[PDB]
Amino acid sequence: TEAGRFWAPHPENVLFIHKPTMEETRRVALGLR
Amino acid sequence: RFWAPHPENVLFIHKPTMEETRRVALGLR
Amino acid sequence: DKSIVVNLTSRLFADELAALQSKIGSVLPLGDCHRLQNIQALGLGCVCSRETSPDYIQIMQYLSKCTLAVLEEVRPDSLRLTRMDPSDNLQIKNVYAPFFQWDSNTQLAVLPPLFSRKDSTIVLESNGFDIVFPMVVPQQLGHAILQQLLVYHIYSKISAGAPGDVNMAELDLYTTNVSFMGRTYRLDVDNTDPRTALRVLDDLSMYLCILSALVPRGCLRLLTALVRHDRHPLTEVFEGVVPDEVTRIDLDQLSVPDDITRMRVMFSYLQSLSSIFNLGPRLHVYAYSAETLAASCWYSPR
Amino acid sequence: FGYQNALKSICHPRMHNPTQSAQALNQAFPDPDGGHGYGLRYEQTPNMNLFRTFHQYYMGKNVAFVPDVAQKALVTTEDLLHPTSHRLLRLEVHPFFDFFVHPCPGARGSYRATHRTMVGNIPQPLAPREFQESRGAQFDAVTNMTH
Amino acid sequence: MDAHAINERYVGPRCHRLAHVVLPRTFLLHHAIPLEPEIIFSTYTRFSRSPGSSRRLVVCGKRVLPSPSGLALSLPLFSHDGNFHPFDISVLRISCPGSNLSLTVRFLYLSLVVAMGAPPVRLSFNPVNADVPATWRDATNVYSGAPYYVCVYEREDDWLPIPLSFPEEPVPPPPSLVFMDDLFINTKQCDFVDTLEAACRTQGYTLRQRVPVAIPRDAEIADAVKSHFLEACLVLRGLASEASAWIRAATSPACWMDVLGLWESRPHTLGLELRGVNCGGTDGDWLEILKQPDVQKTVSGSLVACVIVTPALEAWLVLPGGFAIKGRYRASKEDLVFIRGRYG
Amino acid sequence: VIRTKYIQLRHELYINRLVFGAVCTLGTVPFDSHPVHQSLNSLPVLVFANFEAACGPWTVFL
Amino acid sequence: PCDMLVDLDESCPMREPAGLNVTIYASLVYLRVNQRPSMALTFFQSGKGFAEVVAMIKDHFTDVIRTKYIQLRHELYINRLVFGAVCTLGTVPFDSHPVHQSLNSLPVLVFANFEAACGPWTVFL
Amino acid sequence: AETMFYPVPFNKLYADPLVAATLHPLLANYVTRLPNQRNAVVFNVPSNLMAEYEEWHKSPVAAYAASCQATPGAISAMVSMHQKLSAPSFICQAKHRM
Amino acid sequence: QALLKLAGHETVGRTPITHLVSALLDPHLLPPFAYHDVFTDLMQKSSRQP
Repeated sequence: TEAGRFWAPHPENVLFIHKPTMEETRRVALGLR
Repeated sequence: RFWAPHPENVLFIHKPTMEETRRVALGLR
Repeated sequence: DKSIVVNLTSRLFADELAALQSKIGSVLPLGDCHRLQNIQALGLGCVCSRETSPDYIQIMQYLSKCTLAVLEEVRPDSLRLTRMDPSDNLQIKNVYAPFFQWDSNTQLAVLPPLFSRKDSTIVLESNGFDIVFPMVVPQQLGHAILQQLLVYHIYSKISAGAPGDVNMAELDLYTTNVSFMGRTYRLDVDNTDPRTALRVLDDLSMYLCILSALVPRGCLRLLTALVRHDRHPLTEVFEGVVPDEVTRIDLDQLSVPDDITRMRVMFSYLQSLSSIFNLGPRLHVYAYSAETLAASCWYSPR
Repeated sequence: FGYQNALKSICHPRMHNPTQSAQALNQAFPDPDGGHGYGLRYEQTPNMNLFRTFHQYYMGKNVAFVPDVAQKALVTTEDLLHPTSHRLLRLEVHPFFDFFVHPCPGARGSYRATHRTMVGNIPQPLAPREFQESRGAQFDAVTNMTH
Repeated sequence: MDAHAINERYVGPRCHRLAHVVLPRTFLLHHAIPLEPEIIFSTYTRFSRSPGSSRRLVVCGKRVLPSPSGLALSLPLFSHDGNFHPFDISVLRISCPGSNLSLTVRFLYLSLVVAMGAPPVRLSFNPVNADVPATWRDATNVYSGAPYYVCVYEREDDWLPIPLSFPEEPVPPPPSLVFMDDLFINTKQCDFVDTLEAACRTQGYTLRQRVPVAIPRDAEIADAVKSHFLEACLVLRGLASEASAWIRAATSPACWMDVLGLWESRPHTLGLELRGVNCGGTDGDWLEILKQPDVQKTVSGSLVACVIVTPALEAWLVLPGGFAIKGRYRASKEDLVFIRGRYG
Repeated sequence: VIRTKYIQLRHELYINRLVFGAVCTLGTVPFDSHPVHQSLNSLPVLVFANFEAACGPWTVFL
Repeated sequence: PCDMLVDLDESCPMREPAGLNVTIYASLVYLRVNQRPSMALTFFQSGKGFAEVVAMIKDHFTDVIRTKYIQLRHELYINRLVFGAVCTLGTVPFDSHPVHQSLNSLPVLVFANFEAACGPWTVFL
Repeated sequence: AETMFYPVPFNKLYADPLVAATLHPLLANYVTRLPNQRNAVVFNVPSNLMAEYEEWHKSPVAAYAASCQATPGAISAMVSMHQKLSAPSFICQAKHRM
Repeated sequence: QALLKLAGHETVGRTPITHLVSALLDPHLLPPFAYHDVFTDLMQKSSRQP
C-alpha cells in the first residue's frame, strides 16, 4: 500500500479462476442466447 | 510458479473471434 | 452548608487531571441531589454518546430535569462540587469556550454543546466514561440556536427525502450557520437522531394552523397598504410582490367587533408558544466583573 | 417442564425472523464468495415444450453442482460437528430457517434465508431417521388411528 | 386508501390532475418493491417534443390491507398549455432514506388518461376523509406488462372528455418514441464499445496490465481472460439502462463505477460511487481503486467485469487480471442538455 | 378528547370555541417525600409532606 | 525517530549468536516519485557482519528496485543506474534496550552507550 | 418408450436419475459420464423447472424417502413429517404432548 | 380422519386452524399432477394471494 512499492514481484492479489465453474456459466448462457 | 506483474504483459486477441462476437451483439439487440 | 462529593471509583491519571483542572468552575448537570454520587450521573453525555447518534433536542430536553452544580475542587480520587438551590444567589465564572461578552442585567440559559462536542467531551478512560459539559449562553443566542436547529430539521427532511427538491449548496450555508452580531457560527449538526426534533415540529403544526385560521383582517389589509406603497426598514423581506394568498383573503369587508374576538383568541395562542421555545433554567445576572470574568446571578429553574 | 410450559418464549417473533440473524452473520464474514448460484431462483422463459428445456440443460453438462442443502442431508449426526467441516456447520445458524449466499451486491455476496416450512426439512444430523419414526409413532398413539 | 385523499390536498394544488393509482402485488413482485413504511416516493414527468423536465414532487404511499389489495399512490399529471400529451412518461422513483435502494417505475399517459375515462364567526373544518367512493378501472403497464388499478373519485365537466394533443407529422414511429430513453442510452453504449475495440487496433490487438496481480502459470487461464473481454462487449452493447454510471457522471453536480455480470451469472448493480478516489490515471491512483472491495474481486476473481467512469466521461473496462482498456463516452453539448434535463 | 370534541363541532365552529385548556402550577414537592395513601369516608386520598405552595398564571394549551 | 528505523534481527526464533557489538547503519535510496527524483533515508540495526546486511538490505528494498527499473526499458541513462549507499554510523553495545519516548506525538527511540565511528558510503545495488 | 414419452424432473420426490435414464438415452449418457448424480438427493434439475430454496419439499424430505424400510410405521412417519414448523402449530402439539 | 383430530375445531379468523397446523391439509400445497381446473378453485378461497 505504497506508491513506490507498486509492481511488487509477489503482490497481495492472486488471480484464481475455477475452470469447472466457468464452463457451466458459458454453456448455460450460450444456450439462452 | 506465477507470472510477475509488469506493464508489458500482453494478451493477443484474435481478429475473427472479436468480429464473430460483434455479429452476436447485433442479433441480441 | 450544601455540597456534593463525587467518587472516582478506580483512579485517574495525570493528563486527565490537567484536563479537569482547566475545566474548573464550570456548571455541569448531574443526576441526583445526594451528598454521595458516582461517575455515571455527572455526564451530560450519558445520553450524548459517541457510537450512537446524539439527539440535541432530547439532550437539551434532559437538561431541564437535572440539578445543576458548579465544580470547586479536582482531586485524583474525587470531584467535590457545589450545588445550586432553586432560589439562590450564587456566582458563575465565564470559562466557556466561544467567548461572548456578558454584562450586569443579562439573561443566561444553559444549552447543550452545539458548536463543538469534541471541546466539551473529555474522556475519562480510567473509569470507562466521558464527562460532557454544557455551555451557558445569554438568551439572545439561547433562542436563536433553537430557531436555527428546527429550521435544519425541516429542510434536512426535504433533502433526504428527495435531493431534487433542495439545492445542497444553499442548504449547507443557510440551515447550519447561526447568525450573530459580527460572527456567524457553524453548528455541530451532521449526524443526529431527529426523532424527537420532529415531535417538537409536530407540535408547531397544531399551534400554527390555528394562527392561520384566525388572522385579523385589519392586519392583512395593512400589509397590502405597506408592501407596495412605503419602504419600511424591516418589511424589505416582502418586496413589491406581495404573497398572492394575502390578497385572496381581502374579499370580505372589515368588521371591528369580529376582529376583537380574533385579536383576543390569537393573543392566547401566542402565549402558548412559550411551551415550545423553552430553554433550560434561567440565571438573572445582577453583577459582573470583566477583568475576572465572574458573574453573580440568581438561579430559578423552569 | 413440558413444551406447553415452554411456550411463552418459543411462540414469539424474535424466534422466527432472520433479519436480526442475517445481519450478525454479515458482520462475521463480510465478504463471502458467492460461488455457484445453483438452487437460488426460478429463471422463467417462454416455453411449453418441456422436451426443449429438458434437452438444453443436459446436452453438454460436464460439471455437476451440489447445493448447501443437498450435502447436509447425507452427512451423519457426528460428521457435521467435527471441526474439519466449517462450511456445513457455518450456515447452521437458525433452527427454523435455511441460509445461503446470494450474489448481490456488486461482486461480493450476502446472506439470505428461506423458511423450512416443515419438520422434515430439518436435516438428518439434526433430526435423524429413527427420530422421525418415533415421532410418527406418537402421531399414531394420540389420534388412535388404525392402519 | 387514505393515501389518495391526502395527496388531493397537498400535492393537488401543485399539479393539474392526479392519477390515483393502486399497484397490486403482481406489479410489486416484478419490480421488487419491499413495503416498509420508511420509503419516500418521488415523482416527475419526462416530456416529449418539448424541453423535458418537470419539478419533483414527494408523493405519499400507504399499503392497503383487505376489492383490490396493494400499494396505493397518486401520480401527478402535468398539462402544459391546457392539454395532455399522449406520449409523455410519468416517472416514479422509489428509494429508502437510510439503506441503499433505488428503483425507477415509469408510466405513460395513455395508460392513465384513458383509464380515467368512464356574532361569532364560523370557521370551516375540512378533515381528510375516505367518504368518496372509488371506481376501479383496469390498466396494464406498457413497460413491464403487469396490471394495476386506477381510482376515479366522485367530485364543463360531463360535457368534455379529458384533452389530448396527438403528435404531428413528421414523426418517429410510436414504438420508437415510447422508448426514447432506451434507444438513446443504447447508442451511447454501442458507441462506447467501438472506442474500446479501437484501442485494441492501435495497440495491435493486445491487452496490457494496469493493476499488479500475479497470474498463475497455465495456458488455459490466459485464454480465459480474453473470453472475459469479448463477453463484456456482448453485455455493454445489450445494456440500455436508465441508471448507468456515465449518466450519473454527466449529471454529477468523483469516480462512478458499475460492475457487470458476465454470462448472466449476476444481475447488474449500476452507478456505485467511488467516494474519496480521484481517477487521474497515475499509478498512485490505482491503489485507491484497489482499496475498494469490489475491484479486489473483479480482478482476483472471475466472471465479473467492471467499468470505472471519470467525471470527464472517460472510462476504463477493468478485466480480471488487472487488464484494462481506456475508453471514452462521447457526449456532445446537445446531448448533455437532453440528459441533464430528463435525468438530472 | 380533542378528536371527539371537534367531531361534535364539525359543522358549527365559532372562534370562541377554539380555546381548550389551561395549565397552572400549584406548588413543588421535594423528592425523597413519597405521598401516603389514605382512605376517608371510602375515598382514596393522597397526602403530601412538605408541599410548599407557589402560584402560576393560566397558560392556554392545545 | 521510530518511523525511520528499520530493525533487522527479528525472529520467532523459529538460534543466533550473541556478541559484544551491534552496529547502526544508515542508508539513502535514490528513487523517483510522481516522475520527479526524490530520496529516502532509513536506518538499520544489526550485528550480522557487513557481508549479510548488504544482502539483507536488498531484500528490504526489493519492491523499490523493481518499480524504478521498469522505466529504463525505454530510456537507458548511465547516470540513473546508481541506486543506494550505506554508511556505518557507529556501534551500540549488545543487549542495551532502546527506550521508547514520545514528544510533541512523535515516538522517538534512544540508545544508551552509543559510541560513534563514521564510515564511507558504499554504493549497493 | 423412446417414440412416445420423455422425462420431466420437477420436484424433489419426483426427480430420480435411475428412472429418468430409462426414458431418454441422453440422460442415460449423463448418468454414466459422472456417477456423482446417481442419487435422488444429489441430482440436478433444470433451472426452468425447479429451484430448491423456493420450494415446499426442500431436499431432506427427499432424503428420508430414499432410506426408508417401507414399514407401516413409515407411512405414519411421513404424515408426522409434513407438520408445519410455526408458532400456532406448537400450541397444537403442546396440548397432546407431542 | 387422524389429521382432522389434531388440527382441532377452532378457527383464528376467517381461516380455520386445520389449514394452518399441517401441510397435508393446507390447500395451497397442490398435488404434483393436476388434470382439472385446480388453479382457479385455489384463488377464490385464498387469503394468501397466489
